[PDB]
Amino acid sequence: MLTLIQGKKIVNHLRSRLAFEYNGQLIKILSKNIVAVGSLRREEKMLNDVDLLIIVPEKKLLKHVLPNIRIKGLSFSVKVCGERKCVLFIEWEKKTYQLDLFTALAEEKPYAIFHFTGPVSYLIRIRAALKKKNYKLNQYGLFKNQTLVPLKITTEKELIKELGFTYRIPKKRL
Ligand SMILES: Nc1nc2c(ncn2[C@H]2C[C@H](O)[C@@H](COP(=O)(O)OP(=O)(O)OP(=O)(O)O)O2)c(=O)[nH]1
Repeated sequence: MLTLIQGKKIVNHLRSRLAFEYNGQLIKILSKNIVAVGSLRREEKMLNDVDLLIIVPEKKLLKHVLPNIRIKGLSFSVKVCGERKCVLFIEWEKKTYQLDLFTALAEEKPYAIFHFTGPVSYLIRIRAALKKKNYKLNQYGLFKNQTLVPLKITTEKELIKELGFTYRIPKKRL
């Protein structure tokens, strides 16, 4: 559906034109809080939908995006996915596209990004490996023998290094 260029230009527009309403007050939202994730990050020729990870330093402000969310001069629709995932649709220039958005906290920054960074297969492999190491990775933190422990990283590299693994390129899978 979307191409590398399309994704780049639409995301750029999307991020600089996003605004949500909280308590009747309009709060504009840029890429400062939202990071484009998908094949776009993997540097792919063509992808289906553009996904956007919205990382907020406050649980409140994060949930404040839900009451009202809009775009400047654009056609959209609001859908939900699972328990923490969200799905939106956007149309412009007589064209229609799919926009997936996930709500995450500033602490769930490295984890979320690592997840959308390359292929799910790699993640599953890591999750299974940690399971053998008696560790459990989750969107909220790392579980050491049922004991939840927070993260001391912010980078994917730092995350893999902290987890005890190596970082490979998603472009060539795993
Ligand atoms: N597609 C999708 N992605 C999710 C989900 N949960 C985590 N992710 C992971 C799976 C993929 O490895 C990675 C990329 O997800 P995206 O939703 O951003 O879409 P992307 O553009 O990468 O794939 P696409 O071109 O939209 O089909 O994110 C999910 O339930 N569905």
